[PDB]
Amino acid sequence: CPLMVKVLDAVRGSPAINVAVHVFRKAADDTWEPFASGKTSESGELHGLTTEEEFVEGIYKVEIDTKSYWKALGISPFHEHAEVVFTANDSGPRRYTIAALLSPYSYSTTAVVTNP
Amino acid sequence: CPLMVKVLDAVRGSPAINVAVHVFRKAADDTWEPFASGKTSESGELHGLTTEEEFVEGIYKVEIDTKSYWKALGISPFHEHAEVVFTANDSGPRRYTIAALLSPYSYSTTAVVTN
Amino acid sequence: CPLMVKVLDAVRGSPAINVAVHVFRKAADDTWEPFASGKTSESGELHGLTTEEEFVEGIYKVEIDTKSYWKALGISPFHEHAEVVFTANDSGPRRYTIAALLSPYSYSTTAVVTN
Amino acid sequence: CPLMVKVLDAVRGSPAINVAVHVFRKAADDTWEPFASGKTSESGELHGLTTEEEFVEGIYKVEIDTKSYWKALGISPFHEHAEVVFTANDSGPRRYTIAALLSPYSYSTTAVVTNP
Ligand SMILES: O=S(=O)(O)Oc1cc(O)cc(/C=C/c2ccc(O)cc2)c1
Ligand SMILES: O=S(=O)(O)Oc1cc(O)cc(/C=C/c2ccc(O)cc2)c1
Repeated sequence: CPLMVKVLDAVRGSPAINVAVHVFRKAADDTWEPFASGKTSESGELHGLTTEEEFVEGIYKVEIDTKSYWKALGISPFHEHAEVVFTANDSGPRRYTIAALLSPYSYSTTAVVTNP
Repeated sequence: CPLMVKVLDAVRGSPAINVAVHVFRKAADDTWEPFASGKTSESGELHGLTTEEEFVEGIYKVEIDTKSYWKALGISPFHEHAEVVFTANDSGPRRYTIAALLSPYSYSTTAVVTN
Repeated sequence: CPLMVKVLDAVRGSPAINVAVHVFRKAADDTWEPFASGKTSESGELHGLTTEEEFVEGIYKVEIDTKSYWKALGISPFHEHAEVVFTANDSGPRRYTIAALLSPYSYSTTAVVTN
Repeated sequence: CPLMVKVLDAVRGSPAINVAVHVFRKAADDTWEPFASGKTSESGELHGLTTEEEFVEGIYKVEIDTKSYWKALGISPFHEHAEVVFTANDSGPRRYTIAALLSPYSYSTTAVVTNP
């Protein structure tokens, strides 16, 4: 599992469960091609998005659907989504964890990158 | 001034100076149309992007060119850029400040929406 | 004004208004001596805490009374208060801004140190 | 394990390893009594600080020695340490994860609180 997403809720002090995540990859013609998607589990984690073989070098966008999360909880938030855009695997395969901490009018995202 | 951008540097403990910022508005065909842009000042701020007349309700994207900022400082960063995507609403308060606090592998953004 | 405190609310997307802030200086016996205090203004800021003459090198603690803030808004918070502990140094720039961004179960603090 | 500490480094995009952590508990006479201490592992985690029996109700302070972390890496940071102060177990036993994301002039801390 070379791409994992972890989401926390800063209002409840809990994992952010059932958060939809869509990953895109920049194609040769410079558009955002859909790459993988999923939703966070009861632990606020999303595993199984892709494989080492399919997660080739490229520029990736991880869109975390924060508005859809907050609205399903009946709250009106500020952002449409949190976007995390990065070049991956350009020095060989790595494992990436994208973490996000959510509030209704704010979020903070960090990457943990490890070398198998 | 209905839209301001403030950028801080969490490594140096300073404003983030001369950071390029591009603002886009979502068009009817879901493409991102250029709207306004500039570079942050010595105080890490970018004022004068738009006017109340032009800043109508809709979805906007503020792209902060963090990669160039870190590279100019000789530091290797993670993100291509920081992105802040939000709906402008006339119901709420009138002035939007988008603030971003930058680290090489992490950022933190909030909205301060006031009258 | 060598020391300013700025407090933001990440739930409401606003300055955090009327938040009590207490600043202490570490004494020779390692106790915390009261130094200055106030409440944030309508812009979430607290100015006028000290003077350049009084703000000598040393270790300071800025305590932000976040628990009372959240309770006044009818929200149940995690932390008793937010604490920012740092050394003032004459070598670096002259003006310290301690900023804090508050959520019920989380905060984010940075220092903006300028001339 | 009812009290766990997780620390990340926002400069390196990695766990913050070998970070010293000291936990204190407010005593009846209102001073900070030493309660437990340890240091983060290669995964940036600190387990085994206390037990369910010993982690009674009280006000706790988790001091994360960020200055000692940054200086051991040869960098001069702003804060002395990050302090996380909270009432614990006042509605019965809970499990607490205190997470912190570190930069030289900034940090962000969050709590994840779960009910066994
Ligand atoms: O830089 S200043 O001295 O102007 O002080 C300010 C003024 C201001 O509007 C905002 C801020 C800080 C915002 C901020 C944003 C995200 C975080 O995770 C933490 C803090 C600091
Ligand atoms: O507390 S947990 O059990 O969720 O453990 C984890 C695991 C993990 O990959 C990340 C985190 C915290 C990340 C985090 C991210 C951004 C912030 O501004 C503050 C904290 C916490």
